[PDB]
Amino acid sequence: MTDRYSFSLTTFSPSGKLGQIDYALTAVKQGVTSLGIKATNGVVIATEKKSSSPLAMSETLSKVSLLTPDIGAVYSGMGPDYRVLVDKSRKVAHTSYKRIYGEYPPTKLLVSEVAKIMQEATQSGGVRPFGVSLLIAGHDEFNGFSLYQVDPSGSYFPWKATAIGKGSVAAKTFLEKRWNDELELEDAIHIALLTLKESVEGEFNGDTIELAIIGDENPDLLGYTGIPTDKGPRFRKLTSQEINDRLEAL
Amino acid sequence: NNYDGDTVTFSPTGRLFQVEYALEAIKQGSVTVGLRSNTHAVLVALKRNADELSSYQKKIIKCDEHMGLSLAGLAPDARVLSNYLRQQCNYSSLVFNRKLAVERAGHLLCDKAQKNTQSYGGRPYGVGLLIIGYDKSGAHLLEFQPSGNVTELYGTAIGARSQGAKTYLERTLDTFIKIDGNPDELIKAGVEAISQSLRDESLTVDNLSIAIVGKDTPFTIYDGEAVAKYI
Amino acid sequence: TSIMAVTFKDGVILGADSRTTTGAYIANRVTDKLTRVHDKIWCCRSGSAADTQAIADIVQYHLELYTSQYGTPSTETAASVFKELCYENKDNLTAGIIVAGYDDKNKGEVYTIPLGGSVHKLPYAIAGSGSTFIYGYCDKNFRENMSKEETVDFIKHSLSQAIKWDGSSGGVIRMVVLTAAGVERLIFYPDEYEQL
Amino acid sequence: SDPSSINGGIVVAMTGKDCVAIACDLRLGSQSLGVSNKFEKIFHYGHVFLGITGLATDVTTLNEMFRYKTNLYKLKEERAIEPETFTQLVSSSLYERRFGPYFVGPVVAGINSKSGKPFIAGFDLIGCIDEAKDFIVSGTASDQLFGMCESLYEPNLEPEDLFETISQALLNAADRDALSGWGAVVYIIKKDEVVKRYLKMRQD
Amino acid sequence: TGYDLSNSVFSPDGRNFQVEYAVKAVENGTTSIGIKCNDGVVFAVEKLITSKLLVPQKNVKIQVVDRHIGCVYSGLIPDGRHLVNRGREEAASFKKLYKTPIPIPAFADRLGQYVQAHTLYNSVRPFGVSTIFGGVDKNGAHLYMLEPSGSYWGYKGAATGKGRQSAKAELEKLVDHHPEGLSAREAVKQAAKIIYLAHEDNKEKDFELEISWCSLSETNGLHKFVKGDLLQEAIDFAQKEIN
Amino acid sequence: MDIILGIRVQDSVILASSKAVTRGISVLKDSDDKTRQLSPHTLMSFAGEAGDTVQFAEYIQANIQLYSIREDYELSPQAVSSFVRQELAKSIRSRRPYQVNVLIGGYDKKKNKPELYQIDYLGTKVELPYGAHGYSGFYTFSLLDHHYRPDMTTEEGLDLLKLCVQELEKRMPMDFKGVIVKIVDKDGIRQVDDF
Amino acid sequence: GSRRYDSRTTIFSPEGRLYQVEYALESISHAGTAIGIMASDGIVLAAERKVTSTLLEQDTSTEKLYKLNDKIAVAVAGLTADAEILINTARIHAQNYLKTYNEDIPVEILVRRLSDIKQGYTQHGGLRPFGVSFIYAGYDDRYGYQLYTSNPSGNYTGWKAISVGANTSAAQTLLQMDYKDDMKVDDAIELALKTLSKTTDSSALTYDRLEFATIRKGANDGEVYQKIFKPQEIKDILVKTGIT
Amino acid sequence: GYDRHITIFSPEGRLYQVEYAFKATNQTNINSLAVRGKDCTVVISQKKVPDKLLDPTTVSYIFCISRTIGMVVNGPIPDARNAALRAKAEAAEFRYKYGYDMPCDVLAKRMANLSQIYTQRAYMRPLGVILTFVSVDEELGPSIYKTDPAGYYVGYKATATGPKQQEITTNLENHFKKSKIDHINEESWEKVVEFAITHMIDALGTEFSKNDLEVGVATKDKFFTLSAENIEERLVAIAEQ
Amino acid sequence: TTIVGVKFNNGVVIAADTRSTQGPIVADKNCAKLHRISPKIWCAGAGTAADTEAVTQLIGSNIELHSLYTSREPRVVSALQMLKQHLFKYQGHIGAYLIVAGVDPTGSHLFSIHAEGSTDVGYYLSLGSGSLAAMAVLESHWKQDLTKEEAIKLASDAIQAGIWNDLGSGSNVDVCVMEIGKDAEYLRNYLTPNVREEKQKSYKFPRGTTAVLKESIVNICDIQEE
Ligand SMILES: [Cl-]
Ligand SMILES: [Mg+2]
Ligand SMILES: [Mg+2]
Ligand SMILES: [Mg+2]
Ligand SMILES: [Mg+2]
Repeated sequence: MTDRYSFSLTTFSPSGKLGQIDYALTAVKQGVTSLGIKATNGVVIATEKKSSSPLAMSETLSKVSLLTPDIGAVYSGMGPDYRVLVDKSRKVAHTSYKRIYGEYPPTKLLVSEVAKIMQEATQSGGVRPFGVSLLIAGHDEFNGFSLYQVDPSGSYFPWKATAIGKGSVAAKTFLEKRWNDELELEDAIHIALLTLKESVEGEFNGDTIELAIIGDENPDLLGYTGIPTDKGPRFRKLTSQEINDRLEAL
Repeated sequence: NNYDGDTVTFSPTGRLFQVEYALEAIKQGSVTVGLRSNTHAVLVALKRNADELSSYQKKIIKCDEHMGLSLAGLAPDARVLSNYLRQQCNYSSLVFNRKLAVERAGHLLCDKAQKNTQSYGGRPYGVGLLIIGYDKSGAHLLEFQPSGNVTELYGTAIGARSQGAKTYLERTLDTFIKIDGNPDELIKAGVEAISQSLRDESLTVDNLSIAIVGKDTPFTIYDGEAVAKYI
Repeated sequence: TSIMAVTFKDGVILGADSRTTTGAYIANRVTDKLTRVHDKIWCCRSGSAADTQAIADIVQYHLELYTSQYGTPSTETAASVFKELCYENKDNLTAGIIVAGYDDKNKGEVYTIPLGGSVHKLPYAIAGSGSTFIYGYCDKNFRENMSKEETVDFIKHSLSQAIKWDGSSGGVIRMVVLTAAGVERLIFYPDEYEQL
Repeated sequence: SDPSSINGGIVVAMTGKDCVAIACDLRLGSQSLGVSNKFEKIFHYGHVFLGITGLATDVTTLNEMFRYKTNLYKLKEERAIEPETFTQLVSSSLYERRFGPYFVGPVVAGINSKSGKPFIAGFDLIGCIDEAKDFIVSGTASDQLFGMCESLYEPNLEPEDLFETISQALLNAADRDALSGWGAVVYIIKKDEVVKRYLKMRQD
Repeated sequence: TGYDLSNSVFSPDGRNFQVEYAVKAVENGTTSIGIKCNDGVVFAVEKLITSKLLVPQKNVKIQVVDRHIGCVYSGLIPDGRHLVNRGREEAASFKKLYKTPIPIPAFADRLGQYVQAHTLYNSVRPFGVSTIFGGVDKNGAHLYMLEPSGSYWGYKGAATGKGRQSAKAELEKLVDHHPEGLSAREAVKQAAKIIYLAHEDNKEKDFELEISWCSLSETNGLHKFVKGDLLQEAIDFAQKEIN
Repeated sequence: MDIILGIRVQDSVILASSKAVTRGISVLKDSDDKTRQLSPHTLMSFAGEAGDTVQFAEYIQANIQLYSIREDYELSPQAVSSFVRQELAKSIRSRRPYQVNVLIGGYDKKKNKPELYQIDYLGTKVELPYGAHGYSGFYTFSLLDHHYRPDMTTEEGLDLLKLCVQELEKRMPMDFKGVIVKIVDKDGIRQVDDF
Repeated sequence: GSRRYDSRTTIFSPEGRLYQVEYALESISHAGTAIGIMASDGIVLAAERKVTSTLLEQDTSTEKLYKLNDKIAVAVAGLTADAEILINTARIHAQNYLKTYNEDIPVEILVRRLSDIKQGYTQHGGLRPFGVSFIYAGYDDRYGYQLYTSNPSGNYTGWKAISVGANTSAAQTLLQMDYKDDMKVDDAIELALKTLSKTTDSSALTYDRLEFATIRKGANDGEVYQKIFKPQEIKDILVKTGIT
Repeated sequence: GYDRHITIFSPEGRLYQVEYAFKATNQTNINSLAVRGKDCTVVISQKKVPDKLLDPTTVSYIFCISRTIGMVVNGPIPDARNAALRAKAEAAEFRYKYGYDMPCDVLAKRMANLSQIYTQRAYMRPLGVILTFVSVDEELGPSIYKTDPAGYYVGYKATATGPKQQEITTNLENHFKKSKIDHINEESWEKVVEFAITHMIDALGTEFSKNDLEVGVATKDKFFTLSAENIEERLVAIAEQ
Repeated sequence: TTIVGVKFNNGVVIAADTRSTQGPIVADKNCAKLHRISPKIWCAGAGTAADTEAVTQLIGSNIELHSLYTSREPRVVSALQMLKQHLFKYQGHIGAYLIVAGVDPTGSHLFSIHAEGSTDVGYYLSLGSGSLAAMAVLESHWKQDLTKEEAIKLASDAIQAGIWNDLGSGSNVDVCVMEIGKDAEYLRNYLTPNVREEKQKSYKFPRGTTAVLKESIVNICDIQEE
C-alpha cells in the first residue's frame, strides 16, 4: 500500500490553464444557486433546498452553516466537499486563532484560512481540487459587516452583493439594479427573496428556501446570562415561518 | 503486452508476465543438476566462462554446515537469497540451538519471493535455486522458482538444456536412490546425468563444480583437480 | 478498600464498601466501586482510583467492540483483557481488580488480578486493604454451591468485619448479583450491618 | 540557583482616570554583582506596553518573540493589537512551555483605542492571567510593591497625580530589595500621548 | 478502455477487472474441496504428479492455522501461503488479547478484510487464490470459502479449481441425500471419491490424494492429516466407485 | 578558562584575556589565545568549560564568515552580538548546553563608534562601556567606575587596563600567567605584543 | 501502479527548457499588469485589477499590492491564492531575520529566499510550480531604494523600472522611452499611470480598476513610509495627472 | 483519458469513478426498505441464496453496528463488511471518548466524511456500497440516515435502495400523501414490520416466503434481527387479513 | 481555594471564593474561578490556576467543535470523559482539580475530578484547601429535594465557611445556577462581605515630590506621511 501518489494531479497545460481548477469551476456552475447581500446593519445569505427525494427530510441537510457565532457560510457545487470544508473551517477557527488570541477570528482571516486549504488541494500530491465555491458572511468589531466569495483555486474577493452557481449571471444583474449603500437589513432580505425566486422552478416557500442573516446580537440565543460583554451570536438562521411572513409582503 | 509493465498487473487470462519473464532468465542460465540417495545429497553444476582469459562463474553457495544450493539465472539475486538463507539458518541455530529443516528453508524462500510479486515498485527475483541438505529426517533436495513455488524432489535439473538430465534421472530413479553409503557412485550418477545436457563442450577440470552433503559429511564444494577423478 | 466476589449455585455476587480516601480524609463516603464492563461482567476496583477507572473504561471499550464483532465475550476473555493492561503496564499502574461474570455455559466465574498482573481463577476472591482482616473468616465460612440468601449473608458479614477493622473502608455495603434472571443492585446501611 | 532571582528587577502598573501607568527599575545583575544600570524591562508593540521581570535571557527572548508575533498580527489583521487581545497571546505563549517554562513575570498595560478604557494585567511564569482593576506588581520585590500599592493607591487619579503615586511605589519598594534599583523609568499613558520619565534614585 | 490495467479502478459497469483476472488464475489451479459434517469439517486436494522424481507424500499443500483451523486453496500457491501467514498472525493476536482461540466466523472476516484491502489500491495486486477453510469452535463446525474480491460465505460444501463444476454437482447430491447430516468418517470417504471424480478435468497426469479433518469426536476438535490405513481405505473406496 | 576583560574608549575597543590553561593539577600551557576573529572589525573573547569554549567560538566564527561571503558585507557588531545571544539562549534549554561566556568587541564602520557587548552562557546580553566575566569584575569594576571617561584615548585605556591587571595579580589566588591584549578600531584588529 | 498518472512536472524538454515553468509563465501573461518604477527619492507600485464589477467592495479589496514588512512591498501577477502562500512565507522569513539579527532584513536576502523556494518546485518533489511573478519594492540602508522581480523558475533580477503580467513588451518599451535616472517620485507616479493607461485592455483607466502604492522617504526625517492608496486618493491622483 | 480511472474532475466537472461506484451498488440484485413507527425503526431486505451448497444462515447484508444502531448495505459483500467493521470501530471509539452512545445521524456523517475523502484522494477508491443506518435515537426518536459513494447523506421519513428503488419509493410517497404524517402510526413494531413487508410486496409485485426476506428492527436501547420463524409469524398475519 | 457544587430539584449550582495566592501573598483579591466549558456546562477549579484554566478552555474548545459536528447541545459526561483522559495521560503533572456541573438533554449533572484522572458522582461536593470547612457545612445542612433558593443558600454558606476559616480562601462568593429548561445565570460577586474600610489618611502626594532626571515624548504612532 502506502499513498504512492506523491506528485501533482493539477498541472499547467501548454496554454497556461490549470485544467483541474477549470473543471472544478464547471462543477460549481452546475450547482444550485446561492447568493449574498450586504446592508448597512447586516448581511444576508440564501439558497434553495433542492431536495433529492420527497421522502428525504431536507431539514436534516444544512446548506447554510454556522462557522463562528458571527460568521456563516453557504455554497454552490459539490455538497460533500462543502461539508468537510465546514468541518475544517470550524476547527481552524479554533486551532489557528481562538486557542491563541482568546477570541473568534475576523471574517477576512477565517476566509483566508479556508482559501489556503483550497489552494493546497490544487498543488499537493495525489489530490483533486475542491468542487465548490463558498459565500462567507460575517461581522467583527473593527471591520464591521462583510461578505466574501471563495473559489476552487483558493482565490477570494469581497462583495457588496453577489451570486454563484446555476443562475448567477442573471442574479448578479438583478442585484446591480437594486443595491445601494443605504439599505437596511429588512430591505436586503426582501431583495434576496426577490432575486432567489427567479432561479427557482418549483415550490417557493419557507420549507424549500434556506436563509440566514448576520445582524444584531441575539442575547436570547446565548444560553446564559451574567456577563455584560457577552451579548450573543450575530448569526441567525431564519425559520420556515419567518420566511413565509416576508413572502406575503413580497 | 499491455499487462507486462509491472508485477502488480494480472493479464486477462490471469497471468503475471513479469514473473514469467523472470522465469525466462533461468532458462538462459547454465545447467545444474541435483540428486539424492537416503544417506547423501549431491549437486553438480556446469560453470560458464566469459571467454578463454576469464574465470568460470561459480554456481554453488554454502548456506550452513548441513545445507547449500546451486544457482541458475541472475547471480546477484542468488547472493541476496542465499544471504537470507544463511541468516535464517543462523537465527535457528542461535535462538533455538536447532539446525534449520530443509523443508522450512523452502517455505521461507517461497514467502520472500512472493512479496516481490504483489507490490508496486519492486521486481521478481531472476534466479532459480537447487537446495540440498541433510537434517533430522535425512537427505533432501529442493527446487526454487522465483514465482515462489518450491518443490521437494529425488532429483532434478534447471538451466539451459536441463531437460536431458531430468529425463535421465527419471529413468535412473530406482538405481540412484539405492546408492547408500557410497559417495563416489552417487556423484558418478550426477556427473553422468549432467552429461546428458552437454553439446559441443565437455566436462573439463575448471568447467565442473560438485557439492555433497550427507550422514557424516558436511556441505563441501569440489573444484579444480578435486573433480579430475570424476572426469 | 474492602472488595470481594463469590460464586454460588445460581451465579456470582460482587461486594464492596463505599469509602474513598486521600490520607485520613474521606474524599467520598458514598462511592460506587462495583463497575460494569459488560451486561453481566462487572469488576471490583482497588488501588489508585485514577488507574482503575482508566483501566475499566478501556476494558468496557474493548468488550463493546468485541461484542459488535464476535458476540458476548466470556468472563475469561474479560479477565484476559484486564490482565493484558495490568501486566504490560505494571511499572506505571497501581491496580488490584477482581473480575466477576455470568455465562449460561460457564455459569458464575471469578478471576482476581493482583498488582503484578497475574491471573488467578478462584471460587471466591477478596482484595483491598480491608481484605487482610477477613482471610481467616472467609476461609472458614465459604462453601461451594451456596444459595443467593446465604451468599448475601456471607458477603455482608465478611465486609462488615473488614469495615470494622480497616479505617480505609466504610460507608454503605454495595452488592451486585449476577444470575440468569438478570442484574440486581443491593445496598446495606451502617445501622444494619454494624449490629451483626 | 533559583532562575527567577539570578538577575533581579521589578515592574509595577496602575490605572487612573482615562490613563494607565507602567514602571520598572534598570538593574541587571549576576546575583550579588551589579552588571548593568541601563537594562530596561518595559517594551511596547504599538500602543500596548509589556513589562517583564525574571531571568534576563528569557526577558530578551520573549520581547523578541512578542515583537515577532505582533508584527505578523499587524500585517494580517491590518490593525494594531489591543491590550485585551495581547494579554491572551502572552498567556497562550507561556502555557505552550508548560513543562519547560520561561522564568518570567510579565505585566501588560494600555488603553483600548476604540472604547478608551484603561487596561492592566499580570501573569505567572506559566500563563495564568491576573486582571486587576487597580494595580499589578512583579519581580524580586513584589511583596514590597504589594505593600506600597495597597496603601498609596486610590481610584480615578489624574495623570500627573498617578505619576507621583506609582513613582513613590516603585522607588520605596526597590530600596528594600538588594537585587532591584540602579535607576527607574515611569511611563504615563493617555489615549494619544505617552510620556517617559527617568527618576533620580540612590545607586546602591 | 484501460479500466482493466490498474487495480481498484471501477469500470463503467461498476466492476474491478483486475479482481476478475485473479479469478482466472484460481480457475487454472488444481481442484480442492471442503465438506461440512455432523461435528466438524473435511478438506481434500488434488496434487498433480508432474514427474516420477517428485517424492511421494512430501510436498504438503493443506495448511493448519492455530490448532483448530485447516486451510486449502487453488491457484497461485505462494499467494495462498502469504494469506495463511497473515491468518496465523491474526489468530495469534486474537488469542493473545482475548485468551480463547479465534472463532471460525471471526477468523473468516480477518482473512476477508485483508483480501478486500488488496482491492482498494493500485499499488497492490489482488490475491490469485480462492481459499476453503474452517474448523470447530464453541458454536460447532463451520466451513467457509473466500474469493479474490474478499467475498466469503458459509458453506455446507465447497469446491474450487479446474474441476469445481464436477465437484459442486457431487457435493449437491450429498446435501440432498443427507438432510440429517454426514459423519466425519463418511465425509473422508466421500471427499476421496469427489477428488477422484474431479480428476477427469486433469486426466493427462496422474495425481496424489491429500485429505485432512477436524472433528469433535474423531480428532477432539483439532486439525489432523489423514494418514496410513485410513487414507488407504479412502483411496480404495474412491477407486471402487470410479470403476 | 579564567579572566576576560573589555573596555570601550573614544575610538576603539580593547579586550584582555589570560594565557593560562590548567588541567586540574598542572598548568599545561602559558601562551593560550582565548579569542577568535569573527570578522575584520569584530573580535570575540571567551571563557567557560573546557572544549565547549573553542567549539562554540569556532562554530560562531564559521557562521559569520559564511554570512560575509554570501552577502559580501560585514555585519554590524550589534547584529553579530544578537546572533550570538540567540545561539546561547537556544543552547541553555538543550540536552547539553554550551557552558561559554563571551565578550564581543567591534567597531561599527557605519556609525564610526566602538561597541562592547557582554553575553553569558544563558544568553544575557548587555552593551557596556566596560565589562568582564567570572570573578574578574569583582576586582576591576571599582577601578573602572572611578577612572573611566567616555572620551579616553586608546593609550589611556591600556593604562587603566594595566591597573586592572595589577590588581588581579595582587588579590586573585590563581596564577593566570598574564594576559594577551587586542585592540579593535577603524583599521581592524591588532595584538599588543608587549604587556 | 501510480506511475501511469504522473505528469512528471520537473523534467527538461529536448531543448533544455522546463515545461511547467514555461507554461506557468504563459498563465502569468494573462494577469493584470503591474508596474514598478524606482526614483531617487522613492519607489512607485501601480497595478491593474482584472475586469471588476460595480458590486465589488473595493475599499476592503486587495488582489495586487501586499505589505511584506514596513520597508518592503510586493506587486502580484498570476494566481492570487498561490501568491498568498508565498507572501506569508516571506513575511515569516522577514520576522525570523529580525529576531535573529535585530535588524530589518535586507531586500535582496528576502528576494533570494522566496526565489529559492520557487526553484525547489522545479527540481524536486514532483509538484506543480507556483504560477506567480512578483515585483519587489523595498528600502534598506545598504543599497537604498530597490526594485526586483522573480518568476516561477526562481530566477530574480534587479530593475530601475519593470512590468509583469499582461502586455509587458509594450509596457517595457514605453518605460524605456520616458525613464531618466534623475527622476523624482511625483514624475514616476505620472509615468506609471500613463503607461498603464496606454497598455490597458480596458476602454478607460478609472480609480475602481487600480491599486496604487508609494514607498517614500517623504516620511518626517530619515525614515521610510509605505502608502497604500485609498480609492478616493487614486481618484484624486488620476485628476491631478490629467487622465480623468 | 485517465480522468476516468482516478477521482479527478472530468471537463464537465464530474467524477466518473464515483458514478461507477454507484453502479457497483446494484451488483447483488437486492432491494431494501426502511420505515419509522411511533417507537421503532424497521428495515427489510431481500435474501437470495442461489447455491444449495451455501450455509444460508451466514448469508446476510444487515449488520449490528452497536447496541442501538443497525446498518443494511446495498452492494458487494467485501465492501459491505469493510464498511461494517469501520462503522463498528467508530461507534465504539465515540462511546469511549465522549461518554455516550454515538447517534445514528452522527455515525452516518462520519462514514459520509470518510467516503468524501475517497472521492478527493487519488490512491483510495470509493466503496461500491450504499449504507442505510437505523436507530431509535434518544434525542431525535426513530431515525433513518443513508450514505452513498459520493459522500452524500440525509435523514429520511422512509427510504428504499436497490435496482427497484423507484417503485418502492413512489409506493411509500403515495401512502404518506394520504396519512399526512411523517411515520407509521402504530404502537407495536410487529405491525410496522407487517406494514413494511406488505408495501414491498405491493411495490415489487412478488410474494415472499420466510427464507426470501431479512428483517432488522430498532427499538429504544436495542437493534436486533428477526429469525426465519419470526418472519414466518409476520407473513402468516399478513395473509390472514 | 474553596469550591462547591450542590444538586437541587430542577438543576445544579456551583460556587467559589475569589482569592488567588502565591505562597502567603494574595495575588488577586477578586479572582474568577467559575469557568464556562459551554453555555450550560460550567466548572470550578482548584490547584495550579493556569492548568485549571488551560484544561477548561481546551476541552471547552473541543466541546464546541463536537457540538457543531453532532448538531447536539454538549453533554456533561462528554466534558468529564475528555477531561479525565487528558489528565490521566499527564499523570497528575497538569495540576487541575475540578468540580464539573451542568444541564443537558439528559438532565442535570454534578461531578468532580482529581488531577490524576479520577472522577466521582455526588449530590454535593467540595474541592480545594477550604474543602473540609465547606464539606462540614454541606454535611450539616444538605437534604434531598432542595429548592433553588435553598441550594444557592447552602452553596454560598459552604463557601463562606471556607472564606472565614481557610487562609487559602477569601474575599467574595461567586455563584452559577444551572436549571433545566432555563439559561444558566452567572452571579458574579453574589456576596461581598469583605469591603476594606476607609483609610485614616490620604496618601496623595504634592506635585513635584519625585526627583526627575529626564523627560521625553514616546513615539507610539507609526511612521508619518510627508
Ligand atoms: Cl469526520
Ligand atoms: Mg471504618
Ligand atoms: Mg536596592
Ligand atoms: Mg549595593
Ligand atoms: Mg480515489
